[PDB]
Amino acid sequence: YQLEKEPIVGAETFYVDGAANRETKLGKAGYVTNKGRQKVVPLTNTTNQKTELQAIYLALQDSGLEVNIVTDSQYALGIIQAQPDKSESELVNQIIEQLIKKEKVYLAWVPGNEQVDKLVSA
Amino acid sequence: YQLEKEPIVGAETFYVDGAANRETKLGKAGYVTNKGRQKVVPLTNTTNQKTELQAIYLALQDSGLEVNIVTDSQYALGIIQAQPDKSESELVNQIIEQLIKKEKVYLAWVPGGNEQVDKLVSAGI
Repeated sequence: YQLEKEPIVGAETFYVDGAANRETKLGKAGYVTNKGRQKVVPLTNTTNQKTELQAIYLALQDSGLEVNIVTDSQYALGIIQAQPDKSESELVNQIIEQLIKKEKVYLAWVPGNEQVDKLVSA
Repeated sequence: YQLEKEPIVGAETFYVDGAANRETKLGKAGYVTNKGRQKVVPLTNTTNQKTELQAIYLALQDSGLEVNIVTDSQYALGIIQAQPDKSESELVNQIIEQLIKKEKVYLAWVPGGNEQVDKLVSAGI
């Protein structure tokens, strides 16, 4: 897989996000696209970091051969930009699988996303 | 397929809904379930009825061998209660395939969570 170097114009954009409870250990992973498409999946005994991976997997599954995805997660960006072969992470190997089956994917990090944010922090 | 007659204990209840712009033929379909799972899909060239039948389908697809669905569509209630074999609509045929796959499914009609879901399908129509 290759990552695009600039946005795909016309492709649907997913503002993926994810949150978890330190104490309850529960979370939400979801998204929101510029087409008004949406999704929230409550998670059990997870971590922020995994919710954010969860986020990015959701959007990879729901999307279309050419996609643009927007996280605020540095942790997920690094993994993906490294382009692993395989990982000991199951969730990761999954994403990895999803990226290989796409024609064009563009991912971007960012500090809209507040939309998905209110959403995930239930 | 056979419809249960009471809400199934232990199964997640899906509050399904759909809505379309009568002029633009723009619509949304989706659900909100008691476990906080949600979904909204943007639809093209559709009616209030196709939107509603789509909401059900989505629910059927995202749930598991046992499901409680609660709709406000009498339209969808009656096709589904009829226990059709086959129908002239693709959509419907897909719904059926799902119903058949399910272990247990209770479908109810209402005219709470159903409001959360309204607002969501309703935003942009």
